Amino acid sequence: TMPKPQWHPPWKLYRVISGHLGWVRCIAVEPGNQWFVTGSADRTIKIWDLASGKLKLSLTGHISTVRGVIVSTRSPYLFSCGEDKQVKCWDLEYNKVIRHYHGHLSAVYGLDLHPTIDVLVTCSRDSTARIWDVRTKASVHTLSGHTNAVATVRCQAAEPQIITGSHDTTIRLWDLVAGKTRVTLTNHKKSVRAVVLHPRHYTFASGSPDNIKQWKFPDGSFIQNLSGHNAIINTLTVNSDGVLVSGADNGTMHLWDWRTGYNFQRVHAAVQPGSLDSESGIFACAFDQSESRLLTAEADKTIKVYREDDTATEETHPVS
Amino acid sequence: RKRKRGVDYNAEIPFEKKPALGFYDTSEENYQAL
Amino acid sequence: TGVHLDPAVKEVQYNPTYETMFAPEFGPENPFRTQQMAAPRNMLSGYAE
Amino acid sequence: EPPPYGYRKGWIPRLLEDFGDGGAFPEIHVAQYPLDMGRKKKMSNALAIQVDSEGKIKYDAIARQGQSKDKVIYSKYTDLVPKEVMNADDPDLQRPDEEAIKEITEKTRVALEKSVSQKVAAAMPVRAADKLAPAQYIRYTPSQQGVAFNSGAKQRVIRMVEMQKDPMEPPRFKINKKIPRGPPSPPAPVMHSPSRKMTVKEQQE
Amino acid sequence: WEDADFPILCQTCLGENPYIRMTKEKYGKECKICARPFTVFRWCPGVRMRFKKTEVCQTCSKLKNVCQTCLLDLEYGLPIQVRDAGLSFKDDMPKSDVNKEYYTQNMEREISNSDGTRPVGMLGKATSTSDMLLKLARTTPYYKRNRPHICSFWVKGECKRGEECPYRHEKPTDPDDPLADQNIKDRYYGINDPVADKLLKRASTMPRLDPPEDKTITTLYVGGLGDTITETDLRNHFYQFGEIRTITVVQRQQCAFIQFATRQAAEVAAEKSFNKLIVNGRRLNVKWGR
Amino acid sequence: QLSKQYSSRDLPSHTKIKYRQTTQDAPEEVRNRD
Amino acid sequence: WQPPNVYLETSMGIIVLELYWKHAPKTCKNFAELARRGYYNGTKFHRIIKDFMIQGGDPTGTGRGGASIYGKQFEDELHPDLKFTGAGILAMANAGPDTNGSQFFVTLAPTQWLDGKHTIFGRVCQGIGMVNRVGMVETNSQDRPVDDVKIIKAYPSG
Amino acid sequence: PIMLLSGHEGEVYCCKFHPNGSTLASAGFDRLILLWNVYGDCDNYATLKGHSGAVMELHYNTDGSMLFSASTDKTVAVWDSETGERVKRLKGHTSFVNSCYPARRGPQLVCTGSDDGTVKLWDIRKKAAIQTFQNTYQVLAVTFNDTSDQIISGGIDNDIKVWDLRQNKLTYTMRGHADSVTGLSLSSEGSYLLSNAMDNTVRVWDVRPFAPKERCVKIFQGNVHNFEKNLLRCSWSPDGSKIAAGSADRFVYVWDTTSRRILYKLPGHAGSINEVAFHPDEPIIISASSDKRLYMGEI
Amino acid sequence: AKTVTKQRVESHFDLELRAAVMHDILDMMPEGIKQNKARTILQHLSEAWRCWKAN
Repeated sequence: TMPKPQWHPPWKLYRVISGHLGWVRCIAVEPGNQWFVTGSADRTIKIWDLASGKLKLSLTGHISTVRGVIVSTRSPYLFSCGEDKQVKCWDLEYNKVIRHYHGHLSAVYGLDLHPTIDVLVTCSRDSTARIWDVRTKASVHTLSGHTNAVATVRCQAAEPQIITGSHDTTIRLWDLVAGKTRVTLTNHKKSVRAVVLHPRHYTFASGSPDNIKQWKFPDGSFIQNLSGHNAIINTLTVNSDGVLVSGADNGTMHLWDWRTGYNFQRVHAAVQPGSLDSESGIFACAFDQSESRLLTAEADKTIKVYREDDTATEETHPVS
Repeated sequence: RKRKRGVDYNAEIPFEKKPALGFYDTSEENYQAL
Repeated sequence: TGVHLDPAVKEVQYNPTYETMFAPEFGPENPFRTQQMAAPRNMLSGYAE
Repeated sequence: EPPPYGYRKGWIPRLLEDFGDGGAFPEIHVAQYPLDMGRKKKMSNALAIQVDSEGKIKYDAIARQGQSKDKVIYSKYTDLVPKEVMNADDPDLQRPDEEAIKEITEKTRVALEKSVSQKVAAAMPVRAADKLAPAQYIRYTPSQQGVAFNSGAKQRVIRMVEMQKDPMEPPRFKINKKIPRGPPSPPAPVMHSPSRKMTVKEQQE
Repeated sequence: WEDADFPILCQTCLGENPYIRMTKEKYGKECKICARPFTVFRWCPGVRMRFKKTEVCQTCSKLKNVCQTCLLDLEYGLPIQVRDAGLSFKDDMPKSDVNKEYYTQNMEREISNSDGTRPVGMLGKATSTSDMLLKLARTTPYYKRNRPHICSFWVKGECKRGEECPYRHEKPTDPDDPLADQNIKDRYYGINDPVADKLLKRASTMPRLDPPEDKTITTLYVGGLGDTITETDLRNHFYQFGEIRTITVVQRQQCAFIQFATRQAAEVAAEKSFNKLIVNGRRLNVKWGR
Repeated sequence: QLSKQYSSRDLPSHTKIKYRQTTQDAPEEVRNRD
Repeated sequence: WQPPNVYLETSMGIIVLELYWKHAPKTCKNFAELARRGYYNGTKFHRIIKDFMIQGGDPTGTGRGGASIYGKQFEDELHPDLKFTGAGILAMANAGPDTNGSQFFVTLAPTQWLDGKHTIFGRVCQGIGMVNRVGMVETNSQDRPVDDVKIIKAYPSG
Repeated sequence: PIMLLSGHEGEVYCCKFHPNGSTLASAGFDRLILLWNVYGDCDNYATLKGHSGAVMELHYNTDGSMLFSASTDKTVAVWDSETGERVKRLKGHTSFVNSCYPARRGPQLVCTGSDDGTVKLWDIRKKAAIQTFQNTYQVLAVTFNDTSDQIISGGIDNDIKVWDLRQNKLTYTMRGHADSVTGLSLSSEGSYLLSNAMDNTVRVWDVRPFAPKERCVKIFQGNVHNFEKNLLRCSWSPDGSKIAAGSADRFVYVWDTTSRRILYKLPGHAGSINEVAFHPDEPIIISASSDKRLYMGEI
Repeated sequence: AKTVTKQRVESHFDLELRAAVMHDILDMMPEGIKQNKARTILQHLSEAWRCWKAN
């Protein structure tokens, strides 16, 4: 078996925000932890306060579904990416788009920012990713080689610097400078829509309807499985304390232990009043910066906030 | 005679990919005519 | 034997001695190589520096 | 078998059976072909049947077809097995120390931005044309050596100078040519878990 | 676009002075084969010789292993067809437009992954220089290649430029000659180039040792032996090449008669030695005895 | 094979990157904060 | 001390070579002492000439290494009638007379050229088809072939 | 490490150390004199200016307090390493002054070899000439004798010449070099003197009160000349143990006083090496080459 | 790679909607192994929409 998993307390829902007019597809938190930002399929970008849950501001520039937002830690910039094939840079001292990155040939499914250099990486449905230069809007590399839409991309400072998962069920680890794939991982049988990197362990995990898998950098050596969540998995998100959240597309959300891979909670939330029951689904989840709150962006146009439960103990909720 | 891609069929193997070689000798193999 | 350098290795960060730098290679030279395949070549027809 | 050492005189081994367990007779003025020896064979296509450092048959070769050794190729069963890395402690897995990260960042920044600069200087197109670099000197060792060539010197020294570009000159060549895209890379091996069965009833469903 | 460090050229075509001065032009012209733009290098061959120019891509060169302007092979130096035949090669480079542009694109992508050191493909798997190739090879630099053209004016009388007539003011060659019209494209592809056929006929008329009728004629006559050779030396000529059965070193005629143990061994030895078994500097004549 | 075509939208624009200043939220402060 | 068949089970196949001390006592003793010494483990083939030679046994793997049992190197023990007329003639090659060290050669065909410059010191009594296979393998332009083929086990006869 | 230095626009002809072993001076075609710090990252602090011609030879004093530098423009210059500023412009040379040498441990006095046909003796304070031995022709290198009373010079006529400062006649003429001598350097023995000459041979001599009358001591092979005929210079080690030479062959030649063996022919350069500098303290080597940069080898 | 302007808003919405549907289940909740008929589930999608519109 295994040593026995660490005990983590369970999480309870405590807030439900509802102001969007279409599915909510992406969510992100500011560096300084005061507000978060959601992008939805009603083509707006709303900016909410993280303490009160009040809505501060609504930015409307896109022409279709906003499928990714991110907030840069080095500059007052928010980068958004839509299904209109366009990638935008909003400057948050005037709240206006100042820069737009052109060249993708179909909807852009996701986007990440490099933590030290000033580049962008975007993945799209033309089955390529691109490395953009933040400052001159010039595409410095087109990472090509997948054979179907590129569902997700994550980038890091260490090496390899870019991990993409795509719908042709493959993961690739790329080098940023050379611009070509070092490793191709074909263990999954179904589309890889979720990838996450451990904050402090040089390992990463990749989610698919088969099962989540863990891999070990820099050449992606298999480590273990995490099975039990049989659902189209849209997100993975890891805490610094080894909690791993796996959000599915039928609404169900499992919480796991990262190290031993032990699923310690299963949340099955409820749909907003006027919703059908075929419209429960999680599209994005994000931990707070204090790693205390867990925000989720759902297919019933709500944002649900979970906080940890403080009044439970190893004997109230034992570890099987 | 003015057609750019026509003879791309009857003169030459249109875009030839020769099979990869592995652990065996394919040299002596040859095939019959019709 | 003492420290010799790989003759094909040209990027050498160690200060080589006379014998440690130009030690001769043992063996026969392959009789199958034309003048072109025998000379030291960076380019297709010759080294150029 | 092979006659004794010093008493192997007189006999000239023509069929390798005369080799016993094998061996060439250096004192025998015949070309010894012991156990398939000596005879240059036809050039066959079969690539080198390599064998690992323990005597195993490295079939990694046929998947690695025509590729560097930078490629990491997972093609063995042992790549699927769960490694027991249920350890919170091992210093095997901890990110590189931030100093090495600083080195990688500087190097990447350099290469990245220089390629940026060329790609954007393309988007200048009104090139603030700088002067042509000073004439370079290159020393050239031909492969063909012969006193009758190069008038008897085994080197030539050449002065590179780059020709002026006429400012008022339109592009010269047609850029837009279309062709189908090349073959991809050698297909990677599909490392799945074994398939399970679908009953007739499920396919009915 | 290609981008090079220097040309890659025959020593004949590179010139005579050890010190040459050459100009580069980036993206200067279009390869007559690869059809894509190249960097074009131009040098003055010698005193009163035409400026020559690299006329084929660096990839179109490395592929077939030739000199970017002289077009002759790099090691031996014969027309591309002759070298191909002597290496028994079968070069499958496409001909039609789309197939050829596609083949060029992928061959270039794969040659990008090289070391820039030796030709790609069978040109490494065919470097076994056959004695026919070595025998046809040029010996000293045929530097008549670099003199200027024929002055249409001075052929009609008109080259009133004095002595500066931009072309050799000599007699124009009769256009009936096969050595007149050899288009660049064919000379690169090796399809019906007249110089190749003339050189091949020359190589067919060149002396090589003849084979006998009877299998039992396993005595081989080597003529022109001289009395500086030993029976053990004739052995060392025909000892490891197979087996020799007997050796008669005829000193009353300065010849030798080698009885072998394998017909193919002696045949290979003597044919490979035909007039060219140069041991102690003697032109021996290898033939099958009576 | 680089074109000399060009675009109205590829002119230089916003050529300096703003960096997050001392009080806005610089990576130093967020590195500190509780 | 003349080990009859020195077994060098390479990765790519088994081998055992018979050295004639009566013709080559010095190099037979040297090679036996090396094979029993186990120093040959790790020696990558430093030259492979297709249908000509396989030469390895270099503690550098480049060709500027190698040492003998009497120091750095010693002289050659010539034979009048022993030659390289056929494959497998095990003769330590040298870049100059009286300087033959650790480097080992194995003929693959008649090598009447190496006669007089390398002392034919035996023949490989095990693994000649394997010798042919290693001789067919594709090599780089420096005869250090693309395959890092090494000996697994180096030892002499009992 | 290899520690290659760059920042010079044209050939560097002369590179030498502080006699402290603290700072580095190099100079050449670019008509100015660059300075560096030998330790740390081998970094550049100062640049001396003024010399209109090429700096053909820079020379320290034996403490390191003022700098001498022979220029192509008919002039020598002494400067203040304290400041870098000119104190004296030794003019009056009627042609190309290539070589300069400040008297060591004697009164402050300078011998300069030039392309005029004279060797010139100068006092720094008077702004006037002391003595001048017009033999016939160009003198290409000049060094004193540790008594500061003979002066040695090497030019085109291959017979190394030495003048007595008091009788002012050709004191000592030595012979045996087949072609023009290009460099003299007297070891810190005060006795053994080293001579490079492009005939491909280097020689060792010894100026003493009594010498065997034919003092051609040791001979080494290896140096090269070619169509360049660049000026080739040699040096002893601080110990008189190793001789370092450069040549137009891109090979730093390091030999020994003892066994005259080739301890080194080191590659690494791109153009001819014109001057090798030994550290007065360390086993540190600095190569000035015509490839417009320098090397800092450690042995 | 032309932008999405004002005449291509509807046609593009439908492009991306049915690309999404084809990703969604007809390749990630299958086990109609043989041929998952996704070209016919898309027909059901269009007809469900017309039926919505007709009430």
